[PDB]
Amino acid sequence: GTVNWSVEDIVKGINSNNLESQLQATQAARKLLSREKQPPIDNIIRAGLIPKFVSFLGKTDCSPIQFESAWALTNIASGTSEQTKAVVDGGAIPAFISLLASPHAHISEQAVWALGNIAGDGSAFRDLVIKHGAIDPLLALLAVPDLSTLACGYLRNLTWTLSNLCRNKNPAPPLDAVEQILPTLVRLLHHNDPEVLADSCWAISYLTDGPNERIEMVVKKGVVPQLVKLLGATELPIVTPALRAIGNIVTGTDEQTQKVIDAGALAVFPSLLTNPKTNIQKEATWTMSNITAGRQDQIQQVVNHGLVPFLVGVLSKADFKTQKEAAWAITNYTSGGTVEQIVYLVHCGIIEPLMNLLSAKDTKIIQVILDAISNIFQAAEKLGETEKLSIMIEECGGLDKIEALQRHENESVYKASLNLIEKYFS
Amino acid sequence: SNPRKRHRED
Amino acid sequence: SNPRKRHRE
Repeated sequence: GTVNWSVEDIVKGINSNNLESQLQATQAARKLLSREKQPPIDNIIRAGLIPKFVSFLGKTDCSPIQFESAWALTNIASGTSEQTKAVVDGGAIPAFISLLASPHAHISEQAVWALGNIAGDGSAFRDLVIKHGAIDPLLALLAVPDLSTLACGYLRNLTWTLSNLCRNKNPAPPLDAVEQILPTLVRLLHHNDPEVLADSCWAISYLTDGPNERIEMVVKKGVVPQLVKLLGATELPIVTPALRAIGNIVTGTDEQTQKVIDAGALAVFPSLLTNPKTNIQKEATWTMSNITAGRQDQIQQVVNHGLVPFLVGVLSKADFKTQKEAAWAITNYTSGGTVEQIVYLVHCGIIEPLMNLLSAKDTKIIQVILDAISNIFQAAEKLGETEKLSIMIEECGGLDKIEALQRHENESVYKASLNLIEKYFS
Repeated sequence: SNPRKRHRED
Repeated sequence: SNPRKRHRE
């Protein structure tokens, strides 16, 4: 019936002054735009249909054409920035915000989705969606005693759109918008649907990806224990944003870092640092590196939780970008650690896999590693035990490596090698 | 992140 | 408020 129309036929019907012909043509547009293989978005745009669709959003008298045009506009807005811009340029934002109040769930849901696509384009349209007042009617859709009474697909769309209002970083979303959204995000973080949980975690990971004051607004909401719990989820789509969020939080202050430690996060890192998903291992190890950049009592928690052997393991075998985060984790550890903490690191076997990574081509990890060795020697000096570390480093081929880097394109590698050699190998 | 934008095939 | 912290690379 409305399957496989031409754009010309769609235009013919939409330009009729027959609401029912317009409705059928709009549905035909929507089915065209709904196909997975090359939906003719630009042809639809070029035909001048967006303003018509937008005006159909206002036809309260004809809810099906509201839905069809909402769906059509959603899929145009799902495209490139220029395609999303065409939807915004047609005045769709306030019209979609008005549809949030529709008594038809499938129509307000489509409007939720469309606003999510628009906000998802970037911070400019995100903030424009906010300026048009989308947040209050979005949150009002979630103002029910129990989220479980809402349709699951409906709740997932709302969560996803809310997460796009939290997304993107220059600028980050307006502070008052974040504060307005955060109590609903906290609630969604306790809902029992894995996709709502994943998208709530994504939203929190965006909100915590910024300066310490952004992290603080989230941490002050009390969500870190829940994040840590989600960190133990079996669903990778939940663990990944939950870990990004936890990792972001530990980029903040020592006090914000302490709250993820207090919440039990370190007990999950044996799994995370051996996780089969390399991106999880990289994130977990990056997170570990920022925890070992903390206080000695925080380094001590890493020790107590048995995590140094896991860092030795990741240094020993992991994809290179994880090994580099492990190298950073070690250098941070050796920079802030006590002497006995640094000794324990050597006792756990850090030296050999550290030396093996001096053969890496990446010259930054070499600086990281030589800095760590320097700090370990500095602790060995405080114990009179510089020689047996020199032997240890020599016995595994590390002296060969420090001698190699003696000649190296980079001046900072260059210098740290010979200084280590002249001071500890003579 | 997961996707910035979502297309509805339904 | 801790210069040793690193953002993602």
